[PDB]
Amino acid sequence: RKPKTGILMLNMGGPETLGDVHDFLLRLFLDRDLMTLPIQNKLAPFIAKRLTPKIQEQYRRIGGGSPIKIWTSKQGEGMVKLLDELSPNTAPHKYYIGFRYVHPLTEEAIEEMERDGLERAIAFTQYPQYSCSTTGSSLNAIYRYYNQVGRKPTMKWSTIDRWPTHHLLIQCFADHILKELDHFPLEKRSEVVILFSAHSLPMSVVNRGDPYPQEVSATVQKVMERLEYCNPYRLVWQSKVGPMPWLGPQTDESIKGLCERGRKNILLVPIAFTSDHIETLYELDIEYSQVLAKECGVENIRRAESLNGNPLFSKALADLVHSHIQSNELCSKQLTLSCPLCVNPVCRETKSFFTSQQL
Amino acid sequence: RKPKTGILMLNMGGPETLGDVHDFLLRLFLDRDLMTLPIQNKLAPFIAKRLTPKIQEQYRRIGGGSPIKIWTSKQGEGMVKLLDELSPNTAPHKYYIGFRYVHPLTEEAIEEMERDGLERAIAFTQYPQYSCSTTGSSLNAIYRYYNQVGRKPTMKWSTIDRWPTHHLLIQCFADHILKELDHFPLEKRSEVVILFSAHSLPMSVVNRGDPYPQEVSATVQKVMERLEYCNPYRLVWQSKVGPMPWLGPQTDESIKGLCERGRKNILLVPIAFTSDHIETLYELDIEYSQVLAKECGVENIRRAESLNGNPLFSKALADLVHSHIQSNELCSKQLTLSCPLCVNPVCRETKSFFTSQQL
Ligand SMILES: C[C@H](CCC(=O)O)[C@H]1CC[C@H]2[C@@H]3[C@H](O)C[C@@H]4C[C@H](O)CC[C@]4(C)[C@H]3C[C@H](O)[C@]12C
Ligand SMILES: C[C@H](CCC(=O)O)[C@H]1CC[C@H]2[C@@H]3[C@H](O)C[C@@H]4C[C@H](O)CC[C@]4(C)[C@H]3C[C@H](O)[C@]12C
Ligand SMILES: C[C@H](CCC(=O)O)[C@H]1CC[C@H]2[C@@H]3[C@H](O)C[C@@H]4C[C@H](O)CC[C@]4(C)[C@H]3C[C@H](O)[C@]12C
Ligand SMILES: C[C@H](CCC(=O)O)[C@H]1CC[C@H]2[C@@H]3[C@H](O)C[C@@H]4C[C@H](O)CC[C@]4(C)[C@H]3C[C@H](O)[C@]12C
Ligand SMILES: C[C@H](CCC(=O)O)[C@H]1CC[C@H]2[C@@H]3[C@H](O)C[C@@H]4C[C@H](O)CC[C@]4(C)[C@H]3C[C@H](O)[C@]12C
Ligand SMILES: C[C@H](CCC(=O)O)[C@H]1CC[C@H]2[C@@H]3[C@H](O)C[C@@H]4C[C@H](O)CC[C@]4(C)[C@H]3C[C@H](O)[C@]12C
Ligand code: FES
Ligand code: FES
Ligand SMILES: [Cl-]
Ligand SMILES: [Cl-]
Repeated sequence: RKPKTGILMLNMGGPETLGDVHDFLLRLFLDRDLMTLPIQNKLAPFIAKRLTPKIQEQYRRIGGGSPIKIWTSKQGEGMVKLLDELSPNTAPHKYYIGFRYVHPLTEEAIEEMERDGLERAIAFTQYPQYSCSTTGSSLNAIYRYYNQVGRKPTMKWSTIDRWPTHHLLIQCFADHILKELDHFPLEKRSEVVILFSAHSLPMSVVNRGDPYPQEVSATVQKVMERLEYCNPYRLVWQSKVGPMPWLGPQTDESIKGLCERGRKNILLVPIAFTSDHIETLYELDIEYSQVLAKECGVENIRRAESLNGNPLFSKALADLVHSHIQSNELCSKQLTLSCPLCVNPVCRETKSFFTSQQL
Repeated sequence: RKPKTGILMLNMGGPETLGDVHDFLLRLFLDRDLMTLPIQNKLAPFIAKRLTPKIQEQYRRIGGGSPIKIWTSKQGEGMVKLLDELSPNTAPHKYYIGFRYVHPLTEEAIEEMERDGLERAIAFTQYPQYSCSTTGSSLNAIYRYYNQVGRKPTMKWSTIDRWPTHHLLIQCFADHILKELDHFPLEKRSEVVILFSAHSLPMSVVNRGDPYPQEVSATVQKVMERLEYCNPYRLVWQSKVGPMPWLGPQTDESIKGLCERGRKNILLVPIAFTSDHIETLYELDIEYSQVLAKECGVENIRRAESLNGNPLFSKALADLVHSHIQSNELCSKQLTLSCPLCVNPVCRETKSFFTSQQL
């Protein structure tokens, strides 16, 4: 049975091995839609080379590479198995991985999808909360692919561009939080502070209208609602780099602040990504929770398990796709509104690519 | 019959008449918890007099004063009537207004509550979303009052310190949004962009861990969920003053950005306050209308009606108080966690004041 419906799982991706680091960075610094640099074609290769050593070291510290593809594949496999039973009218389903800066690239995935002669293609972002710098960037790649190939799609496209409050996603987070709370000494469980952590954004991006912060906040509220506000919490942000202003509080400074104020039992909850990656395995676990935590004299700091291979998460993915198919929606209503201060002409073209699709 | 349960409605307040402006500003600039100024006792009076003319002019433009007390009283009376019926066991109920910078001052209300010989006192903030600079400030006033007079409370205290997603509050916002959408030309309704607007915060405050942005974001999500995402939206922020960085996007810059990009049908929705005040009647209705207008001409820009005297809102207030009474809660779990980077000694003392109250 030839594939009928293709589910393109979009994510930035991460280098699988240390040798993949350089090209990962090179592709990223060459993404004119992601950032604008003077003589970019000359500086991109240079910046990539200068950052490679330190980044390779970070990946070495976590085993030698990113586990994103392994987790994405497991989730994709599980999603497809469920879909073939859930939606027989659109079966057989096939998942395709479309990483923005590593193989398989978004472009390579689309090429394969077209070759397979699919009837429908669904751009399914793996970021539950929409940022023009994450999901937007991947959707732009799809639009740009067809414009560069000078050909129109031979498949009918649509996108699941965000899903910050899907009930099963919320259930997965709540479940993982409860199981991690069970790992704290019973006597300290009620005193545990939950720090939801998500990749930060530069204020220049937040200030133009990026919908990310508000959606991440929505995910946090739903999770706490399901947990019946059992513990106190704060939503903080990690991964800031450079001297420019970014959205705070910073996760590292918040952990230190809490410890210095007597709150030494902390549960970190990555709330904007669904698998382990450099942000959790290195930044939170090693950079912070090993150098900071100790130096601050904390009692117990743990991190909720990433969704990774949780079967319930695969069900969440399948239900999202199933509902999307049955609704006949081309994209979210939110995608039809670009940032009030957007200055990137590709955003409007990408939005139109999806809203104009033949049904 | 003598009152048994007192509900202290907390809000910053606004000057009732132009003559009240000076002292309004004076009390605000003297509040060392809200801000630290060099030789504050000398500069506070000066800055107050310096800004009085400009602020008086703003109020003159909206009729001569703030309507906050009138709306609060109307809401309070409606709330009490419902409470006497909902909770006979805690009746009679009596509402008291406790404004932070204008009469009746928080301190004056507490004095009256104690004179009335109440058995129970509930600090009910009128800000659905918690900010250490709004609700926190009001709660500090209560703690400091008893620290000032030098004597323990003669009433049993508790607080409803936040309620960002109360189901009836959400219904009120949704109802008001739908009623305003019905005022747009039918052919442009679907084109209408919803801009939720809330008072901004300096980034220095956001970065220390203020819970406000995340809670406002939660309110927005719940409202859009009830509206079934009928229109696209963005949460933006207003009222920034000074040269320092504040949380954006700014509401005015967003309206201008939208208009310049073709979205000339906008619905403004004040989402962090429940009555009309300077922010809606002057800033949104007048200032923005005059600042824009030219060149980039808007087609239709309307503002959803503030909750004000909506009887459903009164029901929301009573439901909140009733549920609070039934649960025996002293405060939200969130209040038990101060900002990770809080540097104000009073915050912890205020928290303890409420968590330690005798039942
Ligand atoms: C000017 C540009 C900022 C783009 C903008 O937001 O306006 C910044 C971003 C990346 C910067 C470069 C990177 O930080 C890499 C180099 C760092 C060296 O210390 C200076 C040259 C160096 C080659 C930088 C030149 C310049 O400051 C760049 C190119
Ligand atoms: C800040 C930006 C998202 C918002 C924006 O579009 O500006 C994000 C998207 C991808 C991120 C980059 C990638 O994660 C690759 C690098 C990871 C390193 O740990 C920091 C630098 C690094 C080069 C990151 C800088 C910055 O955090 C990026 C560029
Ligand atoms: C840290 C890295 C330079 C590597 C190094 O020289 O050590 C620089 C190079 C390109 C920079 C990015 C680009 O200038 C694009 C963005 C510019 C914004 O003002 C800040 C975030 C922003 C996303 C920058 C983050 C960071 O300063 C980067 C990623
Ligand atoms: C130094 C202090 C900032 C303290 C803080 O971070 O809150 C700032 C806040 C308000 C400022 C004052 C107000 O802007 C009023 C005056 C404005 C004049 O241009 C200078 C003196 C003037 C009297 C200012 C002195 C100084 O810049 C102040 C006092
Ligand atoms: C920024 C601050 C809230 C966060 C904080 O604590 O810094 C808020 C609380 C009360 C606000 C002030 C009050 O609304 C009174 C004044 C209103 C005027 O329109 C602007 C200046 C004005 C003097 C405001 C400045 C600023 O927006 C304040 C001081
Ligand atoms: C606008 C007003 C008066 C300026 C002047 O008339 O010269 C000034 C005086 C006190 C200032 C505030 C105080 O300095 C306290 C805060 C300091 C933060 O860095 C910005 C917001 C902040 C809340 C300030 C907002 C604004 O600059 C204020 C409210
Ligand atoms: S930057 Fe957000 S739509 Fe373009
Ligand atoms: S400033 Fe937020 S608790 Fe003190
Ligand atoms: Cl990674
Ligand atoms: Cl007012």
